[PDB]
Parts: sequence; C-alpha cells; structure tokens
Amino acid sequence: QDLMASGNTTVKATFGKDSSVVKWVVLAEVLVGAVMYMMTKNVKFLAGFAIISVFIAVGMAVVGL
Amino acid sequence: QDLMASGNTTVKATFGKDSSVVKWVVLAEVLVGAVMYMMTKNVKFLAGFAIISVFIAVGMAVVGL
Amino acid sequence: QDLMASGNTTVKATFGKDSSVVKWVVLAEVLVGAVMYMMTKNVKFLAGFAIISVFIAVGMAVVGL
Amino acid sequence: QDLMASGNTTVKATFGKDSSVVKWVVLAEVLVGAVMYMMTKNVKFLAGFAIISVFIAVGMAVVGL
Amino acid sequence: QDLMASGNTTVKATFGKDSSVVKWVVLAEVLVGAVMYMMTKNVKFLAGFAIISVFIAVGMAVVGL
Amino acid sequence: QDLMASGNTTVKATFGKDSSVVKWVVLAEVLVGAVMYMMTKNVKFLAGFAIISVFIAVGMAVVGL
Amino acid sequence: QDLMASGNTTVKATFGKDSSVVKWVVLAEVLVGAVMYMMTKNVKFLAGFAIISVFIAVGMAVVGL
Amino acid sequence: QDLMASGNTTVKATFGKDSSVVKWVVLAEVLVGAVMYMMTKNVKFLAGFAIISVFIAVGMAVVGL
Amino acid sequence: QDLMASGNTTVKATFGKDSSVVKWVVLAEVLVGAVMYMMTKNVKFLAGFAIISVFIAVGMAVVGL
Amino acid sequence: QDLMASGNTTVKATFGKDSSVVKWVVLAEVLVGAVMYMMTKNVKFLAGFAIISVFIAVGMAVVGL
Amino acid sequence: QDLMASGNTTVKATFGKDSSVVKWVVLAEVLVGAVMYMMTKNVKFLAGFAIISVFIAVGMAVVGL
Amino acid sequence: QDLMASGNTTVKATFGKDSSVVKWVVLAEVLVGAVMYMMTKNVKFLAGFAIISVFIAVGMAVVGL
Amino acid sequence: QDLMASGNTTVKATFGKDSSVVKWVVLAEVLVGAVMYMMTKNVKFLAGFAIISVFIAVGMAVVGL
Amino acid sequence: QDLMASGNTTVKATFGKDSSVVKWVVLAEVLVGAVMYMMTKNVKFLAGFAIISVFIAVGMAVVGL
Amino acid sequence: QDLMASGNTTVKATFGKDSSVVKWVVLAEVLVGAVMYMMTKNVKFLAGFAIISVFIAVGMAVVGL
Amino acid sequence: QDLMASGNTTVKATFGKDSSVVKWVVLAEVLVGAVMYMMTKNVKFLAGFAIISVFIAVGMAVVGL
Amino acid sequence: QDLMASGNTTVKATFGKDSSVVKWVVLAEVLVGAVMYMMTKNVKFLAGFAIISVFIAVGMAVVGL
Amino acid sequence: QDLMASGNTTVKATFGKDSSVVKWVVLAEVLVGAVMYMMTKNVKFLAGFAIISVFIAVGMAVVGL
Amino acid sequence: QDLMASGNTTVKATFGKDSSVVKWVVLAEVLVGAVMYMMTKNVKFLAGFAIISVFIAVGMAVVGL
Repeated sequence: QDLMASGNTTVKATFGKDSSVVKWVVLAEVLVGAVMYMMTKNVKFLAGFAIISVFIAVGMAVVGL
Repeated sequence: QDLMASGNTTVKATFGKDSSVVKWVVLAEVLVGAVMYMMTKNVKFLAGFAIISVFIAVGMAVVGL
Repeated sequence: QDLMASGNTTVKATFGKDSSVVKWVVLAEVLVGAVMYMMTKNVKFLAGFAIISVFIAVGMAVVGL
Repeated sequence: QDLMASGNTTVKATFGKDSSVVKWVVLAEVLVGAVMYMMTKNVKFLAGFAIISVFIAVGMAVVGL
Repeated sequence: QDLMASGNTTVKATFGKDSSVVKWVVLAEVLVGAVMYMMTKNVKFLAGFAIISVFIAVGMAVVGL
Repeated sequence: QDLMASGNTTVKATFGKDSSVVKWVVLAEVLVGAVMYMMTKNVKFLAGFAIISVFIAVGMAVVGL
Repeated sequence: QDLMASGNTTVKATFGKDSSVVKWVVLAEVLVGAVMYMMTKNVKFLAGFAIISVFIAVGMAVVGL
Repeated sequence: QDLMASGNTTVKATFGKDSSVVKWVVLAEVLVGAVMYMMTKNVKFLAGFAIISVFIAVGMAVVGL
Repeated sequence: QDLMASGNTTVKATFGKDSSVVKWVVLAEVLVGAVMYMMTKNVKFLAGFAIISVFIAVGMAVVGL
Repeated sequence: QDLMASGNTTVKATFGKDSSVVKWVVLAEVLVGAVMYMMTKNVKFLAGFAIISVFIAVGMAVVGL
Repeated sequence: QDLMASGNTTVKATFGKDSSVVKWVVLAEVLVGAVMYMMTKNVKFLAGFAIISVFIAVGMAVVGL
Repeated sequence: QDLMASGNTTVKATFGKDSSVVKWVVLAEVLVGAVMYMMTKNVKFLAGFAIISVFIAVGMAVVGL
Repeated sequence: QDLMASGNTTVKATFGKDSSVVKWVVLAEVLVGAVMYMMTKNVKFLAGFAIISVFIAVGMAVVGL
Repeated sequence: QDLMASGNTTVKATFGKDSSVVKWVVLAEVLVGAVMYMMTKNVKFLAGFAIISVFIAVGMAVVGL
Repeated sequence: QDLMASGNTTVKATFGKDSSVVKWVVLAEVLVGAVMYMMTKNVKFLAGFAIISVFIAVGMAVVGL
Repeated sequence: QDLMASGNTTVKATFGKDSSVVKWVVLAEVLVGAVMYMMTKNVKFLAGFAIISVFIAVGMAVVGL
Repeated sequence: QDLMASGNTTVKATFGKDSSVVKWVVLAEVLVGAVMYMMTKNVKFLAGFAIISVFIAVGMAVVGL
Repeated sequence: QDLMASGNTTVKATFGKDSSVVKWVVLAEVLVGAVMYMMTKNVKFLAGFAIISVFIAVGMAVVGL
Repeated sequence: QDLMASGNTTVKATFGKDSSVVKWVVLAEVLVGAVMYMMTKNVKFLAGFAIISVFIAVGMAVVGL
C-alpha cells in the first residue's frame, strides 16, 4: 500500500541540493579551512571546499529521494 | 495454516528498497560525514555513504520479505 | 514546501563577502604571517594573505547562499 | 550493478587536465622556484615547472577517470 | 549452504579495478605529490603515483572477490 | 552425544577462506593503506595487505572448523 | 539584517594602520634583523624592515575593515 | 558540470603577467644580485634578472589560466 | 472551538525575541567561550556567540507563536 | 504581559561591561598567556588579551540586555 | 543593584601590579631564558624578560579592575 | 587586604642575587662554553658568561621582589 | 515574628571565616595541588590555593550571616 | 559558641610543616624529577623540588590553622 | 598529638641517601648517558651523572625526614 | 628497618663493572666510531672508546651500590 | 588459629619462580621489544628483557609466599 | 601441586627458537631495514638483522620455558 | 605439538629469494641511487645496489624459514 512515512518530503526542500542547510555546511567549511591554514600554513584544507560540494552533489544525486 | 502476522507487508512498502525511510538514512549519513570531515579533516566518513547503500541493498536483497 | 531552516540568512550578512568576520580573518592572517617572517626570514607566509582572500571570494562565490 | 560513487565526476571538471586547480598548482610552482632562485642562485627549481606539468599530464592521462 | 553476505557485490562494482573510488585515490595522490614537491623540491613523491596503481592492481588482482 | 551448536556451519560458508566477508576485509585494507600512504608517504601500510591474507590463511588453516 | 559581529571594530583601533601592535611588530623586526646581522654578517635581514611595512600597508589597505 | 574552484581568477589579476607581485619579484632580484656582486665581484648574478623574467613569461605563457 | 491552552502567551513575552531569558543565554555563552579560549587557545568558541543569536532569530522567526 | 524573568538584572550589574567577573577574566587571561609564553617562547598568547576584551565588548554590545 | 562578585578584590592585592605572583612570573622567566640560552646559544630568550613586564604593565593597565 | 601569596619569599633567598641556584647557572654556562669552544674553535661562547651575569643582575634588579 | 531557624548560628562559628573547616579546605587544597604538580609538572594547581581563599573571603563576606 | 569541628587538630600534627606526609611529598618529588631528567635530559624538573617546599611553606604559613 | 603517618619511616631506609633505589637511579643514568653518547657523540649526557647525585644529596639533605 | 628494595642486587652482577651489558656498550661504541670515521674521516669518534670506559669506571666507582 | 586462605599455595606452583606463567611473560616481552625495535630502530626495548626477569626474581624473592 | 597453566607449551612450539613466528620477525626486519636504507642511505639498519637474532637467541636461551 | 602459525609459508613464496617484492626493492633502489647521483654527483649511491642484494641474500640465507 502506501508507506506511511511517505508524503511530506519537504524533507527534500529542507535538505535539498538547494537548501539553506546545504549552503550552511560549505560556508563554515570555507571558514575553518581558511582558519586552519593560518595556524598550519600547510596546503591541506582547501579540498572538500570543492570536494564536499561534489561529494554533496553525488550523494544528493545518489539518493535524491 | 496461515501465519497471522502475514498479509499486510505495506511494511515492505514502508521499509522497501524504495521507501522514504531508506532514503532518509543515507541522507543524514551524507550530512554527518560531510559534517564530521569539517571537524576531522580525515578521510574517513565517506564510505557507508556508498557502503551502507549496498549494505542496505544486500540485506534488503537478503531478506526482501 | 518551505524548508524550515530557510528565511533568516542574516547568516549571509553575518558571514557575507562583506562581513566583520571575513575581515577579521585576513587581518590576523596578515599579522601572523608578518609575525612568522620575523622568526623564519623565509618567503612563505605572504600568500593566503592574497590567496585566502580570493579563496574566500571563490567559495563565497561558489556558495553565496 | 551501479557503483554508487559513480555519476557526478564534475570531479573531473573539478580536477581535470583543464581545471582551475591544475592551473593553480604550476602557477605557485613558477613563483616559488623563481623565488627560491633569488635566494639560492642555483639552477635547480626550474624543472617540475615543466616536469610537473607533464607529470600532471601523464597521471591525468594515466587515470583520467 | 549459502553464505549470507554473498550476493550483492556491487561492492565489486563499487570498489572494482574500474570504479570511481579507485580513480579518486590516485587523483588526489597525483595532486598532493605535485603539491609536496613544490614545498620539498625533493624527488620523492612520484612513486605510488605509479606504484599504488600497480599496488592497487596486485591487491585487486590478489583479492578480486 | 551431539553438541547442539553443531550442524549448521554455513558459518563456515559465511566466514570461510572463500567467503564474501574475507574478501571484504583485505579490500578495505588495500584501500586504507593506499589512503594512508598519501598522507604519510612512509613505507608502512603495505604488509597485512599480504600479511593479513596469509595471517587469515593460517588461522583459517588453524581452526578451519 | 545586522551581522551580529558588527559594531565594535575598536578591533580596527586595536589593529589599525595606526595601532600599538602594528608599531610593535616592525620594532622587534628591526631588532632581530640587526641582531641576526651581527651573527650572519650577510646582507639579508633588512627587507621586511621596509617590506613588511608596505606589506602591512597593502593588506591593511586590502582589508581595512 | 561546473568545476567549483572556477570563476574568480582575479587570481590571474593577482598573479598575472601584469601584476604587482610579479613586478615585486624581479625588483628584489635586481637588488640582491647587485648586492651580491659587491660582495662577490664575480659576474654571476645578472641573469634571472633577465632570465626569470622570460622564465616568468614562459610559465605564465605556459599556464596563463 | 477555542484551544484551551490559548490565550496567555505572556509565554511569548516570557521567551520572546526580546526577553530576559534570551539575553541571559548569549550572555553566559559569551562568557564560557571567552572562558574556554583561555584554556584552549584555539579559535573555536566564538560562533554561536553570533550564530546562536541568528539561530535564535530564525527559530523565533520560525515559530514566533 | 510581564515576562516573569524580567526585573532584577542586577544580572547586568553582575556581568556588566563594568563588573568584577569581566575584569576577572582578562586578568587570568593575561596571566596564563604570560605563563604559556615562558613555556612556549612562541608569539601566540597575546591576542584575546586584547581580542577577548573587544570580543567581550562586542557581545556585551551585542546583547547588553 | 550590587554585583555580588563585587567587594573583595584583594584579588587585586593578590594579582596586582605589585603582587608576589607577578614578581614570581618574571623571575622564573629570567631563569628559563638564561637557562635556554646555555642550551641554544641563540639570542632569543631575552625579551618578555622586558616585554612580558610591559606586557604585564599594559594588561594590568588595561584591566586594573 | 593581604595578598595571600605574600609572606614567605624565602623564594627570594631561594632565587636571590646571592643564591645557590644563580651560582649554579653561570657555572655550567662557563663549562659548556669552554666545552663548545673545543669543538667549535670559534670565538662565540664567552659572552653570557659575563652577559647572563649582568643579564641576571638587571632582571634581578628589575624584579627583585 | 521570629524566624525559627534563627538563633543558634554557632553555624557561623562552625563555618566562620575563622573556623576549623575553612582551614581544613585550603590545607588539602595545598596538598593535592602540590601532589598534582609532581604528576603533571604543569603550572596549574597553584591558584585557588590563593584564589579559593579570597574566594572563600568574598562569599564569606558576601553572606557572613 | 564552640565550632564542633574544633579541638583535635592533631590534623596539624598530621599535616604540619613538620609532618611525615609533608616530608613524603618532596621525597617522591625529588625522585620523579631525577627520574624524569634521565628520560628528558632537559633542565625542567628541579624546581618545585625547591619551589613546592617554599610553596608548602607559604600555604602552611598562609593557613597554619 | 601524634601524627598518625608518623612512626615507620623505614621509608627513610627505603629511600635514604643510602638505599638501593637511590643507587639504582644513577646506575641507569650512567647507562643511558653512555648509551646516548654513542648515538649523539655530543658532550651532553655526563652531568646529572654527577649532578643528580649532588642534586639527590641536597634534596635528601633538604628533606631528610 | 630493612629497605624492601634491598637484597637482590644481582642487579650489580647484572650491571657490574664486570657484566655482559657493560662490555656490550663499548663494543658497539667501538663499532660506530670506526663506522663513523669511514664516513667522516675526521678524528672525532675515538674517545669515549677510552673515555666512556673510564667514565663507566668512575660512575661505577661512584655508585657501586 | 589457622588462616583459612592458607593451605593450597599451588598458587606458588602456579605463579612460582619456576612456572609456566612466568616464562610466558618474558617470552612475549622478548617478542614485542624485538617487534618494537623494527618500528623504532631505537635502542630501548631490550631491558626488562633482562630487567623484568631480575625484577621478577626480586619480588618473587621479596614475597615468595 | 600442579600449576594449572602447565602442560600445553605447544606455546614453545608456537614461539620456539624454531617457529614460524620467529622466522617471520627477522624477515620483515630484513625488509624494512633494506627499505629504510633506500630512503636514508645511512648505515644504520643492518644490525638487529643479526642482533635481534642473537637477541632472540639469548632470551630464548634465557627463558626457553 | 603443531605450532599453529605453521603451514602456509606461501609467505616464503611471497617474500622468497625469488619473489616479486624482493625484485621490487632493488629496482627502486637502482632508481633512487641513479636519481640521487644526478643531484649529488658524488660516488655514494651505488652500493646496496649490489650490497643490499647480498645483504638480502645473507638474511634470506640466515632465516630462509
């Protein structure tokens, strides 16, 4: 029949590829990496900056409801 | 005779390989891992991202009602 | 529907390309590098000085809500 | 079946032979070597300048998704 | 009888000699080594570039499900 | 008499020298080591790659039901 | 709306182009270089003496709140 | 898709063939060589003076974004 | 009809965006973070300082009776 | 109506920009940093010395009842 | 009203510009630096010797209850 | 009132300009320098021999409880 | 009328600024800190040694019956 | 009246400036420091050796029942 | 009265200037230093060899029960 | 009474002036020095060869249980 | 009378100077040290190899039922 | 009586002078040293190669059940 | 009885005098030495080229299972 947890899925809107929360993540990510680099002065922290984004993309693309 | 817990199995629809709940899981999984990585900056948390999915797949394939 | 974490986004104002916090970062960055150079006397630490800025720019441009 | 990490591969676009990041690398490479030479006045640092490029090329050619 | 963890093995597809993830690895490997060399200017980091690949190959060949 | 936990031993099939799970192990082992080496650039992590395998072999040979 | 970290910016007064701290830096810089030269007797250490100053200037000019 | 590190490339403006930083380099290069010659009185240090410039040129021409 | 828990909502006045309690929170928040930093000397604890505020704002804006 | 937690706000007097407690903080802050420097002999710990103060200022200015 | 942590401030006497503890600090500071120099034979450690003192002075002057 | 860490100051006697410990320092200082010179045969290590002494003197004179 | 818990207040004598118990506290405090330092060899534990005392003083002064 | 915890104060005899326990402390202190130095070969651990003693003295002098 | 931890003080015999344990210490001290010198070939490690001994002596003389 | 760590002192036999371990030391010492000299071709490493021996002798003579 | 835990003391046989368990210990001790040395390549781990043995001996000699 | 851990001692066979495990050790030892030398190009790592063997021998000879 | 780690010893085949891995080693050894010589232009790095081989041989001959 109907799976009862169905409907809704503003969950998607909530978490969607376009969503506040998503944008939140990389934001602080951008920060801390930039932060960390001051401390470290190593080239490390600029990756998931891009990577998590596409990482986000793929899993979002993977699941995407 | 008839096992009384039988019938129904919208349970399947509820939990099925295609189900809201399933999609829910990996979603937050994608999140927390991405979250964690900001904190950790270790390559760890991108696995069950894929793995749980196929892990889901196999057990779902294992049982599948 | 409406993703509930939406609205607000003074978060943007908070963290925006024009924001206090942003300006804070490079500031101390300028400092420590200048600091470090006294100790090191190597040409190293003048990079993210510029780079993080454009690094900031791109990610800000990348996400930008 | 389908390997779940598949799809996406804007990763390629991200890191591709033509990509920002790639161009970033050799850039600073050009710099530091030129920098170093001032200090050293040895003929050393002009190599991966060319070499890393073809080094990039080969590995890119090696993997290339 | 049947080992229950059997079946599935999109795990293979997931991790196979041809898989996204595999290609991911050497990619960043190519990067960091090229990165490192800028810092170090030592001939070190170009090895697993090739080596891990064949290292991958052998273990993949070793196990290969 | 008969030890009641006897019979079954699809447990063997489950965990046997030929089993999914076994193959699973070394797989991720191959990964993480290759992973680690990127970070470390030390020759460390290629051992149980082979060793655990024969380690597996011996204990499997040791017990083997 | 209002970014909450805003206001204040005695931070500027604190770190400004005219600030104690700024003047502190070059001071010790002048010292150590003069110090170092006694040891080294190389012409090295008189640079950021001027350079960091304009380096300070530019980044200060770059950010300047 | 779009490589996320793309856009921006004021990086170019930052580091471009016409850029402050570039001009900075050869400047101090001119200095130290002239400096060194006083000490050495060897004809050595007038090379990258010209050479690095064309060296700059070629790599800039090589990459040039 | 009338929901009996209705009326009142000095609850709002009690907890409102302008309320004692709200102001209480960030206060101690400011403290402990400043406290923590003495111990840690890490840049961590200055976030919800701003963030919780806008976090407060949004949820307050979200619900707001 | 009246939010019951209102009134009082000797809380302010307690924690105010002019308050014992506030002065307490930076005090020990001054200490430990000076302490730490003996151990470390790094230029690190003289920041929140000033910074927390203005950090205090801003949040105090942010909330300020 | 009255901030309850007020009064007392033998805390000042305890930590004041004239206080045992203060004098304690620089003392050991004088020691370790002199100690360190034996090991290092670098001119480093004679700074906060003077500097921390005025550093003490300023923060003491900054807060000074 | 009375700063509680006060009294005592056999601390002074302990560390005073006339104290065992003080005399200890320069002693080993005399040694290692004399030691070092055998190895180095450079005129370096005879300084704090005198200098630390007056360095001791001044800081002792600076603080002197 | 008369608050019945009144009178008595040998409670004061019991707990007073001059009381056994009070003296007990700092005593063991002196101990454990001295103890801890052996283990830690960090400068930490000598504070409430003085501080709790004045902390005692103030609260005693705060309440003082 | 009489504070009931009063009398006794063999507690003093127990913990007094002359007491077994006191002597116990510095003893092991002497040991571990001497121990540590073997491991470390740093001049660190000879301090509270003297210092804790006078530290003991002062607090003992501070409280002293 | 009698401090209860008193008596005994075979503790002294245990740890005394003449004791096994004491002799143990310098022994291994002699070793490791001699050991270290092979590795280092620096004149460092022959000090507490004598020094700790007199260091032992003084603290033993300091406390000596 | 009897110090409990007493007796035994095959420790002496273990470490004694005549002991395996002692002889072990100088042995490898002889080696590495001879080794080092091949590399260095400096007259350095033949000292503790004799010296450590008498160094051993004296400390052994110093302690000697 | 008779202490009831008495008799038995195959406990001795169990744990005696000659016992399996004892021999077990040093065995693995020999191993791990040899193991560790591969990793470390420091001369550390060959001590309790001998030492624990005599350490065993003494305590065994100390107690020995 | 009989020490219960007795018997068995295939433990010996397991770990004996002739045992797989023993042979395992030196094997990898041979490897890593040979490995290390490539990196180091120092004569270091060929020792326990022989030494651990006799080290093994002696402890084996020491305990040998 | 039977030492359980026994059997197997494809370990030998794995690591044997004739084995891939062995051949791997000297290979890269040949490389890096040849590499190094370009940099160094010293006759150093052609030794273990031969030496490690016989070094391999002997240890292999030493252990050889």
